[PDB]
This record gives sequence, C-alpha cells and structure tokens, in this order.
Amino acid sequence: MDNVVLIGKKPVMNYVVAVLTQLTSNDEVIIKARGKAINKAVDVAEMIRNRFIKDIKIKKIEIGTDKEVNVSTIEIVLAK
Repeated sequence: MDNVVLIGKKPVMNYVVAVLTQLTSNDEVIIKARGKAINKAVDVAEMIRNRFIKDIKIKKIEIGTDKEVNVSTIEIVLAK
C-alpha cells in the first residue's frame, strides 16, 4: 500500500487515525483533499503536528485544480 490519505466527508478524527496508521509504516504521509474538504485536511495535519507527533515536519504543500467543473485541491506531505 502507498502512503496517501484521501480526506473526504468522514469526521476529522477518522482521518487523524488514518494518518497515524500510515505513519506507523512510513516516515512520510501524503494528505490529499478537494473543495470543502481542504479545510479538514489542514485541520488533520495541524492536529498531528500539535498533539500527536510534535516533531513532525511539513515537507511540502501544493495546491491545484481537479475535474465539467473545476475543484480546488491541496496535497500536504507530512514527514518525520
């Protein structure tokens, strides 16, 4: 399995646990989200950083647009 966590409609805590799960086998985890879930992706990354793995570093943040309608995307890479 890869190291990506797709942030969608589930409650923030579910993704916080999914990110912790990925961080058990990887030193890097990629959080991706689109549209209104972008703010939840940031909440998730901030929670990991603030409360669980305080030494965690944000290796990369990239924004873009996906698809007859455009939708904003964010990708946040967390690294130990």
